[PDB]
Amino acid sequence: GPHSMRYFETAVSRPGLEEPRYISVGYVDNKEFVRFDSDAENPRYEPRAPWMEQEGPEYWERETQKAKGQEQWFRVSLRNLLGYYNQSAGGSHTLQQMSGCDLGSDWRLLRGYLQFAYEGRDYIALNEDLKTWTAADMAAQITRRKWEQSGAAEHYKAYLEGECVEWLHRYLKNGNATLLRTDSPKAHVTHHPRSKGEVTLRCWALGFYPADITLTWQLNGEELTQDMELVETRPAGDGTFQKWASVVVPLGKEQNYTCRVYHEGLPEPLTLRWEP
Amino acid sequence: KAVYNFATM
Amino acid sequence: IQKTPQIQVYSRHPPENGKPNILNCYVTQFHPPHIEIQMLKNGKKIPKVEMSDMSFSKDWSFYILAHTEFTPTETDTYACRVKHDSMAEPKTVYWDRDM
Repeated sequence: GPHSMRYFETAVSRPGLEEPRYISVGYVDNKEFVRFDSDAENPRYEPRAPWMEQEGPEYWERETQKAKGQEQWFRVSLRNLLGYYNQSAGGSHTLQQMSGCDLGSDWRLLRGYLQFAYEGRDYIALNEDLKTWTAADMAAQITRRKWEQSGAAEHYKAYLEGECVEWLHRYLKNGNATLLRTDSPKAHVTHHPRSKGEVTLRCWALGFYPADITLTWQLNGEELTQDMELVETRPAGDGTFQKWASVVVPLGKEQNYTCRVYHEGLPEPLTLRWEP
Repeated sequence: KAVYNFATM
Repeated sequence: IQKTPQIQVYSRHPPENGKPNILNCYVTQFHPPHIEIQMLKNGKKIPKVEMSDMSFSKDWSFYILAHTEFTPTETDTYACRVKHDSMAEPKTVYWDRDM
C-alpha cells in the first residue's frame, strides 16, 4: 500500500501570442485532484475530485497565488531558454515540470522528484539525493551553475521532505474511501477466423483500475513473443481501463492456448481460454 | 500543496 | 522535436447494434501539445465531440481522450482523424468493434 503525489506543470509559447498558456495538474496516487489553467476567465486552482471540496477558501486563494507565481516563473524561464539555445522569435516552445513525492506503505518518504523538460526533452533534474543536479545539454549547464550557486536544491528538498509529505498525508485521510479501492479485470476470449486453417484468439480485460496490467499467452508451458499482438492500455472513459492481447493459432488446436491476466486487484492471476 | 520554484532557469 | 500521435478508436462498452454507447478516440505519445482531433461518422465530422483536458505522461509526451455518444449499427462506419505537425498528412483510424 504505497502512495504518491505529483504536480505536472506546462507552459507553452506560440508564435504571435502575447504570452504563454500555463497549466498545472495535481495528482494523488496517480488520480487528478486539482487543476489550474491560465486560459480560464478567472484563472484559479479548482477541485477535480469530490473529496477536495473540504478545503476552505484560504486553501484555494493560497494555491492560486502560487500558480500565478509559477506562471510568471515559467514565462521568464521560457525567455531565458530561447536565449540559451539561440532560438529566434516566431516558433513554438514548451517547458514542463514534474515534481512530487513517493511514500512507502509506512507513510515514510521513499523518494523525491523534481525534473524539467524543454521541447519535450530532459533539461535538468534533481537527483535522488536531493542535493545535486543532472543536466545533459550544454545549454542546460548555464541553469545548473546558476542553481548550484543559489542553493536551489536545498529549497526543493525542504518542500519534498516537508510540505509534500505532510500535505499528502492530509489528502490520504480526506479521500480515504475514494482512492483506496481497485477494480478487478473481468476477462474473456473471443474467436476470430482468418487465412485458411488459422484463427486469432483475443484475450480481453475490461473494467479494471488502476491501469497497470499484464496479459500473457501460453502454449501449455512457455509464454509467447512469437507475434503476440496487443494494444496499449486505454481508458474506457468512466475511470476504468481496457486491454487486449492476441495470438495466431491453428484451427482445432485452440484449447492448447491459455491466457493469463495479472492485476493488483486479483487475489491470484486469472487463467482463461476460448469457450464455444 | 504545490511547489513554488526558486531561481529561474 | 516532434513525436507522432498513436491512436486507438474503441467503444466504452461492449458494442451491440442498436444500443447507445460511447465511442472513444485515445491519442497518446505526441509533441508538441497542439493537435486537432475529429471523430467521423461515414466520412463526416461528428459535431459535439467531448474532449478531455491536455495532460502529459512521465516520458513528457502528451495525451488526450476524445469521445462521443453513438449508437453502433451494422452499416455505419466510425473513425478518428488526427492532424499534428509530426505528420505531413492527417492520420485516420477506423473503429473496429473486435479491437
